[PDB]
Amino acid sequence: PESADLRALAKHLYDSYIKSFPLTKAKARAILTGKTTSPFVIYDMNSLMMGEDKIEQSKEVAIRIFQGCQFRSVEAVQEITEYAKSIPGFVNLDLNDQVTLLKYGVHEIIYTMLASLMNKDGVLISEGQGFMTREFLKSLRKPFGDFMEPKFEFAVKFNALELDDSDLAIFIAVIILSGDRPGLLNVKPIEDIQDNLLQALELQLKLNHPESSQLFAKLLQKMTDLRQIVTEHVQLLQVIKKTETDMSLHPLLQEIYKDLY
Amino acid sequence: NSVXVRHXLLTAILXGV
Repeated sequence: PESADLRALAKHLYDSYIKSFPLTKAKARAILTGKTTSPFVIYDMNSLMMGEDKIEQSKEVAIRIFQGCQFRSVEAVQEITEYAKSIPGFVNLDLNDQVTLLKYGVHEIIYTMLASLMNKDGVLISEGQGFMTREFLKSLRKPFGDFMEPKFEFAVKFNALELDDSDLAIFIAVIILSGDRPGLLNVKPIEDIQDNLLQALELQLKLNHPESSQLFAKLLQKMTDLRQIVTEHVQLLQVIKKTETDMSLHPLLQEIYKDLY
Repeated sequence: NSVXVRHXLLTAILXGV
């Protein structure tokens, strides 16, 4: 009885994802595979300088790149929040819980969506107008040369699952509606929404990837993996916090990170 | 609410229409 409604839920989520996220995975992969009829490639210091206007004061390069990643993350947080608000039931949750879910969920979604922009050799930046090589990012002085490499490692494995935007819309919704975040006041309505989202995700994967038998189980495991990526990311931010003193942190990120893990 | 009070900016984004 619920299958037709689970498809309407899937469609609603896809439509909402298209409204929320300017650069989709479909569009990103067309750029990455060279099948549009343009991105400026940044692969060393000279190309970085040249490309800066296609994509801060006079801080060192590693810090300026890190600052840029911060403003992009802030924009992503806003897009993700708009998307969360279109998940049926989410705006009716206690506002404290909406904040908690985003606080602890938005980095897992950022890494998910970053994989759509990545291949094994680099990452699209500035809504697809630039492409920064993985080797270039690895060449930055420590510890900045290490920030992105776990995300690339994650992305290559995750992209091998060949999810599309419709699949990702539901996957991201499931992660946001996690009833085990610390400090949630009312877990039951969250788990009730997430159970429906999980059924919608299983049906979506069986219909859209009928040859891929245990794809649902593989995605559940990717949810666990994302939590470890975000743990490793906070650890690195601690190393930075100490060693590096030229580090302003955008207020929105300050708010998210405060008492985060 | 204690989370609400500690997250002024996330609250504003959530409230927005």
